[PDB]
Amino acid sequence: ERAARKAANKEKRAIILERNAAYQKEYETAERNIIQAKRDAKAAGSYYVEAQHKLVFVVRIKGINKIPPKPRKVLQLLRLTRINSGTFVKVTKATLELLKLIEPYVAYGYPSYSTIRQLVYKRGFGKINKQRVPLSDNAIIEANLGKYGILSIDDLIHEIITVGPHFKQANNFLWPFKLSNPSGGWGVPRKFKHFIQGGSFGNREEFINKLVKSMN
Amino acid sequence: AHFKEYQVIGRRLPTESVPEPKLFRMRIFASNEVIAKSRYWYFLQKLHKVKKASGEIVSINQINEAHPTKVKNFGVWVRYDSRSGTHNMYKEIRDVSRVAAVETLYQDMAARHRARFRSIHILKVAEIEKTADVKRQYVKQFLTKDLKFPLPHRVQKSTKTFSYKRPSTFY
Amino acid sequence: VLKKNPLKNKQVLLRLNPYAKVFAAEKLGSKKAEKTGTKPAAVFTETLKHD
Amino acid sequence: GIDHTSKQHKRSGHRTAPKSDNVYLKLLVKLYTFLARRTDAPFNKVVLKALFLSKINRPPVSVSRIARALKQEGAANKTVVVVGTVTDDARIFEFPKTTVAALRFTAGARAKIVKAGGECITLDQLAVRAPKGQNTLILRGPRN
Amino acid sequence: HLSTYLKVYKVGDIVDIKANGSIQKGMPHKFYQGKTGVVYNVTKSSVGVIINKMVGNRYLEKRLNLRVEHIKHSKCRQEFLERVKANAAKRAEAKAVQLKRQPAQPRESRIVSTEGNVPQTLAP
RNA sequence: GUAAGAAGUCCUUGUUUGAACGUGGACGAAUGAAGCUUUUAGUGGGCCAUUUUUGGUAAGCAGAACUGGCGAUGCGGGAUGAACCGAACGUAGAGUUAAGGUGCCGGAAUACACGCUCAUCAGACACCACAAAAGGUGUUAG
RNA sequence: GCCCUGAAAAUGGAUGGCGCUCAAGCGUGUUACCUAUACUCUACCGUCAGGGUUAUGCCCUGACGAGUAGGCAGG
Repeated sequence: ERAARKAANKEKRAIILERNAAYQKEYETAERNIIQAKRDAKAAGSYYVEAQHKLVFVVRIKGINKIPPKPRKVLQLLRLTRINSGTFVKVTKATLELLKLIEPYVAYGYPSYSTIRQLVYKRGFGKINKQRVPLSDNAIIEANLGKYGILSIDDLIHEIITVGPHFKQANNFLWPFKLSNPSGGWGVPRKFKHFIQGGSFGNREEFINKLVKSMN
Repeated sequence: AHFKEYQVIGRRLPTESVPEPKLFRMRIFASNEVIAKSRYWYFLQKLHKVKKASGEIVSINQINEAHPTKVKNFGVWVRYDSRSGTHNMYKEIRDVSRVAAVETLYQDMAARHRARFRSIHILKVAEIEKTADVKRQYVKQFLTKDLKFPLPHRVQKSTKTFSYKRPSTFY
Repeated sequence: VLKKNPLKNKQVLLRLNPYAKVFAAEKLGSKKAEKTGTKPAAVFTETLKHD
Repeated sequence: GIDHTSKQHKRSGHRTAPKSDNVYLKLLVKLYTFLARRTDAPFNKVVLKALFLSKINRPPVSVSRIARALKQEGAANKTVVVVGTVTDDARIFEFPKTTVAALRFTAGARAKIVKAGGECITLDQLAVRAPKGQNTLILRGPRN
Repeated sequence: HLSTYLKVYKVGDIVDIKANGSIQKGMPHKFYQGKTGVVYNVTKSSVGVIINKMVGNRYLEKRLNLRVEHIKHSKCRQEFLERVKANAAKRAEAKAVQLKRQPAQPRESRIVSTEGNVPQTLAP
């Protein structure tokens, strides 16, 4: 009976390793092909534009006092209930209007696979009816989101970054990330201006990786 | 911060009726691509009828100086909508790069006029190839033959609190 | 009872993501790229440098 | 701070135990807590919820109401159940030979049932007869 | 406008109330203007219309009679019915998908050419 | 204001040239997470701030409409302060920060860089908020 | 742009004080640093919820903790 348990474990483990190798191949060939497309446009004298980002990561920057009701409600909706809490969101028009509303109180941007992996590994906590369960094992994900074929934490990272059919379900399973304040600091002396005016909030589009890597 | 020069191009978004629109280009001085693109749209809204939602950027690129060790005499056009209708300024800066010229220009404007980044507009930075096109006297000062000058007051930075020497500022 | 973190503790890292072993063997992050020589266009370098 | 949304530290109500001090009733709820926890039958959870109720919310149920329930189709031989109290009724003259289980019977109601032929039973005996509530018919009295 | 009389209105249809000034008879309902209600019964001279009017914080139901001159067919459900029929067709094709709606997505990668359109540099 | 579906769509013929009911067959934007009574405390024309708008004149200002806060509220900063900035509280430890700051008082660079300024009581947050409209052979850049 | 004047009385007096003049002042930029009952991690107390178990108890898990008038509960 224990041999049967170990056999099932070994089967699922081999499945995980082939899936993860496939995902690595996918990511490397995708980025390499984008690079070669840019180079081909340059050689032909044409210009190549990359696809607009579809995922963004958002971090709360302002406390709870003296927040107006509409951004307060929007932050409730996006589960940014406290300072430095954070979530992934899929960007469409409907979400861009929300981000426009909550720009003064959040810093958001376009995240990297490295920071997504680091977040989901170090601060990755899941919801099992409730409760913010730490992940700690691929079984906890294969139970809940095996309905959607996500048998592993890396499969979950893939469904997140490659925004998939079940991004909503995976992200809602993911508890809002609890982050610290950055170790190097925020840089700027005053936070509550835009990123452009020597502040911190608003969209910065690539340095959110640096910021969340300092904060995590 | 320490500025950089960025090439930017904008496409304003195609339609039926109008495929392949006219690709307006600009040169920007800025710390990073975000600020560069914001400034691009800021100038493009003034020049033409475009919008960040109504348009798109094609190719952000960097421009490095072709000879960043050759010393040069730059002439800069500047304007700033103050206090009257807008009025222009010509300044001359002896430096190695357009980036350094623009940085020291912004600092000099902030010092001598209390005029700010938000207030300032860069029209054209241009190297002056030939001498005798240099107009300003403070740049003419430094083009003379076999120029020499001393530094008569030397004051030495001291790492300690106390000294046993009655120090000297010589050269 | 205690949360142990991957990115340290290779044992709990390998509990998850068993691809990490061959990842570190082939090293797959110091990986070299196939070389090419696709030169750019005269129009490109022109419109970059000026006018 | 957290900026709460759900009025933290809610009590949920729902009467986890009875206000009574009857030790026998406490034996009954101690039994039905085990049954409702281990059986998976819903009948036992219903009975356990009903045991916590008050006198105002446990109205009496009449012999005539029981006879109405037994006049239903395919429901004559079911073991009828009233968690509360069962009263007599001199308005009905003919009564079935049914089985019935309840906490408290009145003397006249017990006599009527025994006379018709049936038996009067307690909830623990109902448990050792029909744990999951198989072939049972629960009744409740008019609240208002 | 005679086309406001060759207009069948069956029980179930949805109509907006927009009363025109040109007919003094049956000018209804000062604030029932640009408000939509389905028709419950019809007589001559007449059409029924029901509206959910809110008082306090509950929607009560007000039924009413109106002349045909003021009411108008609603184009409220045009895209709804079009999408339902297209969904039936797409479900048939699947049986042989994302028939659901989706907001505006981020535009994908592409290539911009320079054949006669060289980029035009300029300044303030 | 209304709508964004299984209380919805599509085949099946008895009752005013046809309508309604009825018979049976095939199948939907995003994000986030209950309802019903019963009953009674205290408060029920008080103070501050922002922005919308009507009327305003020596100047101020008076009326209404939201919103936020104090009242009930401690903590860090502003030398001190009910309503300013940050941030809301269980008891402890380690780390990182906010706002504000780093000559000494006072924990932290008498740090780096570019300029300007000498005031016979300079200045050390401003506000074409007041003195107010200018004057000056003081200085710098246009 | 900075500087002087651009009127204001009357106990002795305050950029908070000392005092500061290529500043310890004005403007701007680049870093490092100090630091809260705030954020992160851990333990402990209590409450709440969810589970398990022949015992208004025992065990597991998690999220939370401001407070006047005033209300409820345990002592």
